[PDB]
Amino acid sequence: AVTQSPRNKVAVTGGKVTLSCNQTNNHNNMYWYRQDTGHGLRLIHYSYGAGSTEKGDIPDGYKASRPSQENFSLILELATPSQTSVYFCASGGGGTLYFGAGTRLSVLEDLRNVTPPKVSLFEPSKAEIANKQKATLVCLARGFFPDHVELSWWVNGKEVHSGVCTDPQAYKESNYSYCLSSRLRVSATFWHNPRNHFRCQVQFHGLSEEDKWPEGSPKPVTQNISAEAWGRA
Amino acid sequence: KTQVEQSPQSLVVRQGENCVLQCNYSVTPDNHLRWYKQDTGKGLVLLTVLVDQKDKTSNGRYSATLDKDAKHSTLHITATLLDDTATYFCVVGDRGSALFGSGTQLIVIPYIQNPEPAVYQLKDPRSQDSTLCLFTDFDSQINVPKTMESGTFITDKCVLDMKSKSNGAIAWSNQTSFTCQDIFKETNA
Ligand SMILES: *[C@@H]1O[C@H](CO[C@@H]2O[C@@H](C)[C@@H](O)[C@@H](O)[C@@H]2O)[C@@H](O[C@@H]2O[C@H](CO)[C@@H](O[C@@H]3O[C@H](CO[C@H]4O[C@H](CO)[C@@H](O)[C@H](O)[C@@H]4O)[C@@H](O)[C@H](O)[C@@H]3O)[C@H](O)[C@H]2NC(C)=O)[C@H](O)[C@H]1NC(C)=O
Ligand SMILES: *[C@@H]1O[C@H](CO)[C@@H](O)[C@H](O)[C@H]1NC(C)=O
Repeated sequence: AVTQSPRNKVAVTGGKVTLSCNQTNNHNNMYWYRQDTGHGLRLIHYSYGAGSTEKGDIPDGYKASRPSQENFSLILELATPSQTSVYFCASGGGGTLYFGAGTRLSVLEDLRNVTPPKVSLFEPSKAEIANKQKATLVCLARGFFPDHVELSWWVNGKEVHSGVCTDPQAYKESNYSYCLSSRLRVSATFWHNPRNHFRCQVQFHGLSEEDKWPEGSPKPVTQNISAEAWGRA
Repeated sequence: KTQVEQSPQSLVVRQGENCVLQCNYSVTPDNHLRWYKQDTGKGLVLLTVLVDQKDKTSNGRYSATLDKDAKHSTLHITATLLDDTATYFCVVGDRGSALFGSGTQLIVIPYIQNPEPAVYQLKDPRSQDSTLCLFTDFDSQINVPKTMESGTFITDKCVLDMKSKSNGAIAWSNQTSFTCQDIFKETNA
């Protein structure tokens, strides 16, 4: 009932960014916050009803618009690296805040470093299988920038959550390169069955359609990149 | 200068332990004070709302207090679960005047009754000579080493739950020489 779009965005310094919030709660109040480590959430702009907006605590460099009860937009007319953050919108009736899912925004100096991950699936050790009757598969995503990614595991075409541990934050490998790892652990019997299909998927959020890409190499658009393995006896 | 401060800033506690989070503020008006929980990459979830000059609330394993004279609040989590791992925010005031504290990062770690620490080398079949080390099934107090070498990387402990629990860390390197034995300096390589 509170939906933000886009959920991820890469912008260049000096560019324009608009984040939209659409609510179905029929709440009179709406809010735009950003979240930054050491600051919790800080209110940028808010609105007490359709047709008007109010400056929050840190409004500088942002504008807002409330054209209807349902919609509350945050506008960055001239993006700066300082605006790199996670943005949350919320609606409110009677004091309680109902938050959107969050938007990751990266404002970069140029788009040339944006790059999708290389995804590798490392197969279980035979020693682990022999000694513990368990099989840990490890997925490694390397070489990506910025860090707008989601890693998920798919077993037999269905997303799995039990037996999975993913790094909660991507590791900066070098100045313009991140990595992320994850493990899926299954029983030896499950790994040993030829019917079973295992796939690690990384959703990389990158450039959109309107973005200029002046290279011979592939445009780093939003895309899923995966690696897979089949069970074996 | 921030008007809402929280303690502890961070803490790592063993599963089943109780913990107490604290908040104090200098903000006026303070008609309401609320505690929110935020999980890794998630939105915020309201845990309790305190309103009276001296107030006390109960919500399952959560209990909270408010002393508006001292401008002080506490949130008590009884018998922590691994799923309590999150950031807890104190939020003072209402609507456009509400102010968030910087949060308390809580991590809850399990008791491993029978650790069987082992280091395994795994191979990527799509890349010749590409391998990685998996350190697994070690106890919760064990320190996972940070990289002291260029081109080598080691992850932070990640707690996995099969639905038993296992601690794990991963390491990889682009160095011809170094193997799994010298990376994880515990046992069973
Ligand atoms: C959050 O709360 C802390 C702790 O303050 C206490 O708790 C709150 C709820 C109230 O009940 C307070 O009355 C309690 O004191 C606040 O920090 C304190 O702030 C006050 C000012 O409001 C400070 O009082 C000053 O202290 C000066 C001397 O300080 C030095 O010596 C003491 C020795 O005890 C030492 O503790 C301190 O570190 C200094 O080195 C004094 O000259 C001055 O006149 C005044 O009395 C008090 O020192 C602070 N306590 C601490 C431990 O630092 C926060 O300000 C509050 N935050 C918010 C946002 O409200
Ligand atoms: C990647 O996969 C997700 C979940 O499986 C899917 O919903 C999404 O549309 C995919 N992304 C792209 C850009 O294809």
